[PDB]
Order: sequence, then C-alpha cells, then structure tokens
Amino acid sequence: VEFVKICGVKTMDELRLVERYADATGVVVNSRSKRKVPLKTAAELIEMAEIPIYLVSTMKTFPEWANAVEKTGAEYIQVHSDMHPKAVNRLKDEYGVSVMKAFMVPRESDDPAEDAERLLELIGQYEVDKILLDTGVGSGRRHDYRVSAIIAKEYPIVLAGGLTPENVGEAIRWVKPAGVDVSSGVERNGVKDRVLIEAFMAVVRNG
Ligand code: NA
Ligand code: NA
Repeated sequence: VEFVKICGVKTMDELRLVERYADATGVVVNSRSKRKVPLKTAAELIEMAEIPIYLVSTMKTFPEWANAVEKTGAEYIQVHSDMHPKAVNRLKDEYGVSVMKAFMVPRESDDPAEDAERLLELIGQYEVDKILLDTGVGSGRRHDYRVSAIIAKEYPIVLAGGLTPENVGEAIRWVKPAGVDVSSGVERNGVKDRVLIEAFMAVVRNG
C-alpha cells in the first residue's frame, strides 16, 4: 500500500539491515551531510543492494550528477537541489535513472494553503517518479505538515525530515502521504539501528 525509505546508509551492515524493512534506501554523495560517502563507496553499496537504493545528493548541475551516476551506476537518484526540470530529464534520458525530487517545504508565508499552492506550482514543473517533501523543525513544523497535507492530496508524496518512531504516527495520519523517508530518527549513535527501525516500522505497519 505504501513506501518506506530508510536514507543514508554508509556500510554494508547498515544496508543489509535496512533491506529487511524498507522499500528503498539511499546513499548520500557530494552533499553537506554526516552521511556522505565517497563515490566509490557509494558504488560498492549500490552494487550489492537488493532493494532500490537512491543516489542522494544536493548536487546542482547536470555534469556533477552525470559524473556521479557514471561512477556509481546508480539506477535511482534523489535530487535534493533546485535543479532544472530539463536537467533532470536529461539525466533520465541519457542515463536511465529514475528520480525522486526533494522539495523544501516553504514556510513563508503565512497560510499553509498559500505555500502549498506555491509548492504545487513548483512540483508541477517536474516530470519525476517520486516527490519527497522535506519538512523542517521548530514550531513551524505543524505548518509544514498542513502544507504537506494539501500537497499529498494531489500527488503520492514521500514525507521526510525529522521523523522518529515517536512522532511518525502523528505525521502519517496528519499528512496521509504515500510514503515516508527516515534517516537520523532510526540511528543509534549514527548507526542504523534494528530496534529503532522496527519501532519506526511498527508505527507504519498499520496501513
Ligand atoms: Na546486523
Ligand atoms: Na527481525
């Protein structure tokens, strides 16, 4: 019925773990991230993966992406930058990658419906396999949930940012997204952790 991604694996151990639970995972490259790995290391993880594994990056220009895809043999990419729809399509046509495009939830301003219309317009510029909404922190988070809830009615989105076993349940029947993306919420000491993932999954696994 749904889609769970566990993002930001850095080792084979972490990867084989998430594959027991998640519908997809991700390896971060060329980004500002505690989870960044070098391209070669990403390549090795991508080679052994049994589920979809996204090449996750904030890379902004096509050659950067083209080169990363070439070195990793990624079949999936998560585009976590405002890269032009045409550049995305180029990567799709020239490399056969499937794309999840990440969108920051805009907070400014000030009614959730207005940011949602600004985001819907932005989303509709893209021709991509999946849409990921990256929610933020602070009290502005409930605003992000409402924005995301509007969006999730027009597209089967993947809800992301700040999800934990303790808050994902609320997140889900608030936004009712098609999927959820989790990274640090299932890490014990920066390592993908089984009991946390199971606890996270236990909340998801109800429909
Ligand atoms: Na293990
Ligand atoms: Na088990």
